[PDB]
Amino acid sequence: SMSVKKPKRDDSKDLALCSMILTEMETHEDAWPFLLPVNLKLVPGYKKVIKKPMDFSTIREKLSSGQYPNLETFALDVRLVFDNCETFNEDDSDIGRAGHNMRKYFEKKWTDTFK
Repeated sequence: SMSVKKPKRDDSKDLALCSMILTEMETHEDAWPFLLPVNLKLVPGYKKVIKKPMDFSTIREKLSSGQYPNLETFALDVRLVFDNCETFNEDDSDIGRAGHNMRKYFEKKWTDTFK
């Protein structure tokens, strides 16, 4: 409340640390379905069904240009990538599997880096 603050968590390395995590996601061999925006002209259904498209290259641009106010908003966009993937792809497809693998990979790095 007013003039009553919890002790100040050092957040000065968050930008760099999210960038490293994103680099490791970019270079994973199962990143391929997630590197670029889904082509909304060429993939029937995508535009209407997926209310908020997200991908690594878009996250990378937002990060680099100061569009994440804090590390939670960054984690929300990463998770959105995988939530979208699950909405549109069967679990038993190459892309469905890729999404489950990448989410697991991301969550571990997140905990190890910040929790």
